[PDB]
Amino acid sequence: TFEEMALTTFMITKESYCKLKNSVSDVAFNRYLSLYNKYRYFSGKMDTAAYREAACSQLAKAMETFNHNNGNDVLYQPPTA
Amino acid sequence: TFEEMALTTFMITKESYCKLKNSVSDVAFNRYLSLYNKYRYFSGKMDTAAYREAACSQLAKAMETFNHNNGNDVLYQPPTASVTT
Repeated sequence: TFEEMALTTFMITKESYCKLKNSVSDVAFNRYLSLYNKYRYFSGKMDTAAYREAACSQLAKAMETFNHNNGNDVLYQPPTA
Repeated sequence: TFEEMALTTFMITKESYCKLKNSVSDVAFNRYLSLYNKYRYFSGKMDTAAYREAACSQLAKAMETFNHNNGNDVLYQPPTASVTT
């Protein structure tokens, strides 16, 4: 699933981007995207439940960039493990 | 392009399906798909514009099947023709 992929390190390619997009509703994707700044600039501790959601944001953001900002592949790594 | 790919033989996979769906507007895709029967049971000779459109409907159909039906990596074969000079 998307939440699960968000926690692993892998390459975002046209193929993997695709499967990830198809695995999450567009509504969920945009909500994750909208939480990016909150986690990119999070002060303090992150309970796992928060880290899971922070990872989804990170992934949604990485996907947005791949798609809306270029034509090239990029390695994805979960937030500060 | 989508039109060009419909005239080639290749495997419809999750990745190829993807590049294909992204290369055509949803509207044009549904249009091609709607013409599948017209060309599938077409009686007679066609000009090149019609042949190209027939190939597109065939590709649109193979993609619909891949996505909505089973979703098993399948080979896409453009339509063959008995050409008359």
